[PDB]
Amino acid sequence: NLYFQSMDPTQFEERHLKFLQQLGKGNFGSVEMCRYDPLQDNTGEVVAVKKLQHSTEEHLRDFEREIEILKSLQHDNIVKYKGVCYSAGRRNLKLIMEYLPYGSLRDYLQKHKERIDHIKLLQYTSQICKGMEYLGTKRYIHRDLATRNILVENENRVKIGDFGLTKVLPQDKEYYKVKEPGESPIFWYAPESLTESKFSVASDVWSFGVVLYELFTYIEKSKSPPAEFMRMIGNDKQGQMIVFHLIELLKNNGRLPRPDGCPDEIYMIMTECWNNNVNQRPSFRDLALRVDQIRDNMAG
Ligand SMILES: C[C@H](Nc1cc(-c2cnn(C)c2)cc(Nc2cnccn2)n1)c1ccc(F)cc1
Repeated sequence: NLYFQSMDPTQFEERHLKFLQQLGKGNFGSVEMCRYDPLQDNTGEVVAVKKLQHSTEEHLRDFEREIEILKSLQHDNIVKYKGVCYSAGRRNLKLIMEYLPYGSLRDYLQKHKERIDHIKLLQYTSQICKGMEYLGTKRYIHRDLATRNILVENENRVKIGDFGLTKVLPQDKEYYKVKEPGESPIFWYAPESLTESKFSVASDVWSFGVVLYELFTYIEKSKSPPAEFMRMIGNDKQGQMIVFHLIELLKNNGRLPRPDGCPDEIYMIMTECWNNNVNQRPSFRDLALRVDQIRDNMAG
């Protein structure tokens, strides 16, 4: 009560944060490109600014937690936190980050195939794994690992880009049980997340297996995880029937197919991530080493 937590409300003053572009509407969030020009000279750093879409009390509280999570992370493959802008005369909150100029990995794969080959896909795979190793050291569970939530800095570097669903493990448990779910990315969820709302490092590994699938499908039309799972379950199914069939399919070893052109060894990594036995999934450290060994064992 007596002394409120630190903040730094002068680092990004709203009057000096200049709009450049709308980047996208995620899920209950909106991201802008802005320039922070404290000298009012038309210069300054370009930044990304994440804002809420629906400013309810619950969302503002969750957003503060998300900001604290991102501020606690410093790693080459995690988007860089810069600060907060307490706009509307210090009656609102906006998250300030570095700006990564190629956008989401999902869109980059679809729009920039001219500059993507398997070597790059393996580099991105390795980088995502390393970002996730780092999250695990903080006991953070991402819960939404998907190419749409990874950002592309340049042809040689990706970073995990959004943390809107990330949770902190309890001190005494190796999973977080989510007890008020919002919208759920079911086609990236491990079976125990679908059936028990349990999220862990191991369920992030399951989702990483879906990310790896995404990379090698080159986000081809009809090849996305939702499209392929719906083809397998039945395209006409709606509502909860989708979830019932997805669970039954996964529990009995139904899986996304090997993408066209995907090496057998890379599909093997996918299938090992997609183990119904949580403890038998590889760690992110195992995966980073294996991927980097594959890369390093190539000629040259
Ligand atoms: C919604 C936002 N969309 C978006 C689009 C583009 C873009 C499009 N086209 N081009 C040439 C660039 C750039 C950025 N950059 C950012 C965003 N947040 C922080 C740092 N950088 N974000 C986003 C996407 C994925 C993700 F994981 C986090 C945010």
